[PDB]
Amino acid sequence: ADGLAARGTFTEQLQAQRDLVKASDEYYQLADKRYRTGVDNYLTLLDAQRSLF
Amino acid sequence: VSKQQYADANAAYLQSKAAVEQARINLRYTKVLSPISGRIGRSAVTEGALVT
Repeated sequence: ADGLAARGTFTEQLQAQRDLVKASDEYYQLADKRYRTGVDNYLTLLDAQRSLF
Repeated sequence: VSKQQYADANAAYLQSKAAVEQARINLRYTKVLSPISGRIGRSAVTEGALVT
């Protein structure tokens, strides 16, 4: 019964984690575009790159 | 630092240099200069005369 509960929960918990990862990746991509246009410095690119992984 | 902040700092520097040139020309007006070379007459005003 504990195994069935873990099976019923982990597939949704990992989906939530994957959505979090892809949201952070879109954040990093927009920050990289904003860096290479020249608006921001390298520090607030590196912090978003850090938050990504 | 970003290129935008460098552009803003360079603009502020050029603007302050234009302001100090605007002050330098007003300092140059306080010692009046002969605009042409030639024979001068007598001075219609002396020391102590307030001019505007």
